[PDB]
Amino acid sequence: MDKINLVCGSLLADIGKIIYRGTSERAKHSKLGGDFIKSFEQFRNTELTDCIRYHHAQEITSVKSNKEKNSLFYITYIADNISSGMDRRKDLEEGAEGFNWDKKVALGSVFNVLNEKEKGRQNYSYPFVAEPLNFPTATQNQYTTSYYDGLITDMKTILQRLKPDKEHINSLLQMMESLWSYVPSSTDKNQLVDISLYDHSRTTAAIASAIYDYFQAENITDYQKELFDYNATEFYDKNAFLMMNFDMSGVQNFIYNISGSKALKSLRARSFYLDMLLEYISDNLLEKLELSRANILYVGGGHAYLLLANTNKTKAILSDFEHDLKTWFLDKFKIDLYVAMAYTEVSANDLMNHNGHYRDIYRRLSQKTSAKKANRYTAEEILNLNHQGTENARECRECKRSDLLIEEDDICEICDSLQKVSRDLTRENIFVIANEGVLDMPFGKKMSALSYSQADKLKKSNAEVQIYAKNISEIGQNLMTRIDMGDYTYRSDFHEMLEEVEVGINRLGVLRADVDNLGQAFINGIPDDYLSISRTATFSRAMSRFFKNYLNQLLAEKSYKINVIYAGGDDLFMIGAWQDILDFSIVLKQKFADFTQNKLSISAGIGMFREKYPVARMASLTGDLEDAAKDYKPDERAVQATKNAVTLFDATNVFSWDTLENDIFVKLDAITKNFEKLDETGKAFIYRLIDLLRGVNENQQINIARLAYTLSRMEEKIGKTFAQELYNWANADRKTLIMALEIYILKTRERAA
Amino acid sequence: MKIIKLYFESPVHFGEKRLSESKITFSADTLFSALMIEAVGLGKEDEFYQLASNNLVKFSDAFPFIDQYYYIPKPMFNLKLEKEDENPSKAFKKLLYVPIDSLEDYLSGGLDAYFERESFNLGKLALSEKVQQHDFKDSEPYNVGTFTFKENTGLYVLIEQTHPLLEELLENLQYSGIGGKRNSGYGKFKFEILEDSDIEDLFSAKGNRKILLSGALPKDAELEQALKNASYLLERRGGFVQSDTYATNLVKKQDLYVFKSGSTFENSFDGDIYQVGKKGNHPVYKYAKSFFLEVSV
Amino acid sequence: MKLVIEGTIVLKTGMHIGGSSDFSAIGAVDSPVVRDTLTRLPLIPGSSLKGKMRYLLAKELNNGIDQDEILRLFGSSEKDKIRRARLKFNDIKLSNLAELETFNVSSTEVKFENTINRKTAVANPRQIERVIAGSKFDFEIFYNLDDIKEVEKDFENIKQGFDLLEFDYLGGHGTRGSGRIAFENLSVITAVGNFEKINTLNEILGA
Ligand SMILES: Nc1ncnc2c1ncn2[C@@H]1O[C@H](COP(=O)(O)OP(=O)(O)OP(=O)(O)O)[C@@H](O)[C@H]1O
Ligand SMILES: [Mg+2]
Ligand SMILES: [Mg+2]
Ligand SMILES: [Mg+2]
Repeated sequence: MDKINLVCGSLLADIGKIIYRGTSERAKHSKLGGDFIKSFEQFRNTELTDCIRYHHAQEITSVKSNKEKNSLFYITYIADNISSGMDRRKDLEEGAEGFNWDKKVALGSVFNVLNEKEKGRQNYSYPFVAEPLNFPTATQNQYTTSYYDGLITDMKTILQRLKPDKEHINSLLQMMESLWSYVPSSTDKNQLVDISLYDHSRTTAAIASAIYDYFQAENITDYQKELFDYNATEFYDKNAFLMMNFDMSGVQNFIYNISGSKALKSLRARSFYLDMLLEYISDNLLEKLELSRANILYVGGGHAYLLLANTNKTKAILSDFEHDLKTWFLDKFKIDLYVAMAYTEVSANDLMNHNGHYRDIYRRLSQKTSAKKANRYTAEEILNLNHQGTENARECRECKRSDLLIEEDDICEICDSLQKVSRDLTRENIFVIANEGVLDMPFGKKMSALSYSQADKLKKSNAEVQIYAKNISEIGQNLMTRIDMGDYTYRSDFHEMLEEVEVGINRLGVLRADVDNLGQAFINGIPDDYLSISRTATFSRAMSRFFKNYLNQLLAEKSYKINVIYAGGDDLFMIGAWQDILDFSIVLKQKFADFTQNKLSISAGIGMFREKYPVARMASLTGDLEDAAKDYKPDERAVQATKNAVTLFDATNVFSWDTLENDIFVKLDAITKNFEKLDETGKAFIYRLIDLLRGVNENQQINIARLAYTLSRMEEKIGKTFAQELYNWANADRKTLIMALEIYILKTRERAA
Repeated sequence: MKIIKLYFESPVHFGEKRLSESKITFSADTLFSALMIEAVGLGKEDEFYQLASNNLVKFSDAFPFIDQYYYIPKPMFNLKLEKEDENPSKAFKKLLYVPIDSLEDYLSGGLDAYFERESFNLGKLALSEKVQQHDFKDSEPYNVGTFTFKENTGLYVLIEQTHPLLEELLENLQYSGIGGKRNSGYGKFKFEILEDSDIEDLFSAKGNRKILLSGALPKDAELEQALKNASYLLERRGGFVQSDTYATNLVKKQDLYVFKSGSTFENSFDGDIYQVGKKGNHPVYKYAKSFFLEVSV
Repeated sequence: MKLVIEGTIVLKTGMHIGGSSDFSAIGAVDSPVVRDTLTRLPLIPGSSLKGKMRYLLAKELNNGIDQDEILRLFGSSEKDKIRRARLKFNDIKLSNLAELETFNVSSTEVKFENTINRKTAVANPRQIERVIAGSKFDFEIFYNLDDIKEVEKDFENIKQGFDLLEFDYLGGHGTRGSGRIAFENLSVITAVGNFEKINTLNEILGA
């Protein structure tokens, strides 16, 4: 039996859930979905329909005698059971007449149970839409029949131009991601409804693919006996899966540690290059293992998790792939870039957490990845590295390397291709991976950011051309792969954008944000009872889609003068006008706090630099500020830092987000509303106020007296009440007052902008 | 053993690859190049090279000391195998330097990851903004990355079995500087030999784990055995040759990839003085000898 | 073989070197001066003194008539001639702090200037931070006595450079009244080795 039939049937196993709660027929969801897939002629080979119709115990039992063994729907049934976890496994099936099914419930947020040991449990849900990102709301909300009817008609539109083929699995997954992302996989209370249909179906398809490959390797042709005839205890015990850990190292040095004059333009190009490098490597290994995109549990942030089959063929392919990747990386980036490939053997009981140590999977996978990164190169790659050393009079302008140079220009080949693609990196461009291109890719491929029209005349007649796009319209036809990454660029010039603001200091703003303790949330944030691969995937997808897609959309909402370099996962690097960056920092904090409903906190560092400041030092300094914000600990009695802070332009100005917003911004607003009618002597008076406030520490009495005198001089164009307010602030909240005053001076500086 | 304590009274520039960045320490090849340049200046480069190659003088690379607390880069240990609780290598990632005496606490856990970081406070980095003034053209700006040490803070180098020649070169190296823009106002230090007995206890002890304390490269006949249960990190060493009588033009030396000075090994190796310049008038050497601190793992 | 040239730089009219284009410095003044990274005290960078001294010496040694006497003191790496250096400059910290606090005064000041338009007679003010006159900077310059026959000429040129500095400025808006400096307590002492002609070098420096 075909593996593609099993993959498609496992992806479309719960088609009948949306079908059933979209129409009015009152039948089992498996039957309704089987009929719906039967309505399409290309989706009719009885294997698709067997997987869709019979993936529950009662339905399988009703037909197991008539159906033959190794019939591919035992795999789908067991994959659904494994992906569910400690949730319902063998009970009544949706659409049956033994229960009253509520076809109108919304899916809960995965953050309802996240970190509930210290932040509590709550009941949020996603309101239905029709991008844009859907935020969770505490108000109880319902899904009308019209919502699922529109979903059904869009799915009918997409499925007409789809086939159960290898090249249409990505299109099927894109349909599912677009449509089922906000529908519950289970409309049953007394449980968590936070798992989407897309995440559940993707996990089921990945598990089914791995189980099928394992069975073919193990020479098992008795799926009934081995899975359903008993409770599959022996199968649940055996290690049938591999959890793999693509891990890229040295991205910070590769991207930001550059020194060209035009080094600000290439930051986005380098970030895009590394992101698409990781995506292409994962896709290449998947197609080498004859697996679908569904087996990528998570990709992004220089990291990829793949669910594989614990087979000898898979391990041999992994060894060959790792050797080829290591050789390619050493050839191009001697030691500056590295990808670590580790895997661990896991069983269905580990995935379902029945044995109690689902987290040991990732524990030992991280242990293996660290062990592999500790001993990267063998004692022949080091020898080759030292032997291929040459005395050179030339070196790269920004990459400062003496190899792979261009004969007419002191720049590296990667260093020139990145500048080229940065010139061709604009809005609404798609990415083509072919034998010819600009950026070098592993396995004898090259990548270009060429436009849509000149991509159509590249795949309509060619062999093995891969198209990657940020946005996919008409999901079925024009087969592409959707890649998500924060890439909002208000203006790529970085110079006219600065000479677009009229009031303020001519300074660039660098924002670097990072979620506090995301790894801890992935380890123990989810309660042990609600631990499953589907819930883990839902949380991962929530975080990744937030960062990439929602940062793009939020920055596009109002024309922020920001030039996002990287969003990816858990991190953020954006450069723009410092006032826009400062304004968007609080917006970012508030939007993240809404999206997570205050279950995770974010730390940021905001740097202020001139245009010609070195980009390597911008990155390093803003990273130091972000580390200082992560070091925030108001009391030296607690354990572990509070970490919910922001650093303003210097490691001494670390304030918590609440402190920043409330104190500093209300003080800045009052200062702005009371200082706009000061004379040019008043500006010097504010400068003297700042100097006196800074010196107060070493001058208790004389300096506070001088401050009182300065306020007396000022309280003719600002009023006596605000002079007294400033005096009270100076004796009570001084560092916040100094921060607000410095921000006001920099914002109102009349030295161009 | 004979800790060379460096007290800097000016900001330093130790470049990794760029003039706009500075690192807080300098490597053992940097110190060896500085001492070899001093020896060439006073005319006994061959004696110093023979001393270094015959292991008469062998030194680690510079490490921070903060108020008689000698620090060591956080060793890359194969531990964290405590797979039940704690945060091994989780909060031990922003921790770059561990005290040399508190290394047994770090080995078995119990070292406070947070407290070891704010306690470690040596100076702070800065960027010096400069120009090349042109009388009629447009002045071209450039900037230098610098690090300024604190009052009771500096760098120290482990030297075992000090030599009169090493002490004589160290005295001359006081008045030439160390680091990048030393002919500008950046290389300036005072040194002491300062024999220590607490540190000698650590280095007289044996163990199953060898912490590499200087950037080293095992010879080809021993690299294979060095790479056996090793937990290392590979670092590129290179740059331009700094001499007056080499090639009549600025030329980069060959890139040498050595083991970073926090690596841990189970098999001991002794590196080599590698010649990374061969097409010029004089040899150019890259000190890659192994300095080891043994612990129990 | 290594000589230490000591001395003191005394500010006469207020001195403004450099731009500390970081948030801390620019948040308190329009155009800050270079401060120490940790103590925040004003300093004279070794590069500023070295460059101004080399500029004046190169002017004076040519006078419309670089050369070897400049390249051997300050170094060269242009295309084929590479002399390393003989003078090793150091960042000069502010030595007058306890003396300046007896005057109840800060080490730095803000000078209020303006420019008046000539077409419209409209003025426009500007503020520059400046190190107050009377500030003292003790400096050490290290000399590498590579040649025994050229040390006297090198020290004659060093004294000429100091003298040219004394009739010039050191940093910033000099022609508008800033940066005038004086040199006092100029001496040279041998730090490494033995040099019997150190007395004539002191005579050159004490001239
Ligand atoms: N394409 C990219 N562009 C910009 N930043 C990225 C990109 N990919 C990943 N990052 C971020 O760079 C950060 C650090 O990555 P890096 O691999 O250099 O250090 P690391 O996480 O400590 O891994 P390792 O220990 O192997 O060096 C990560 O937080 C990551 O999110
Ligand atoms: Mg990584
Ligand atoms: Mg984080
Ligand atoms: Mg991160």
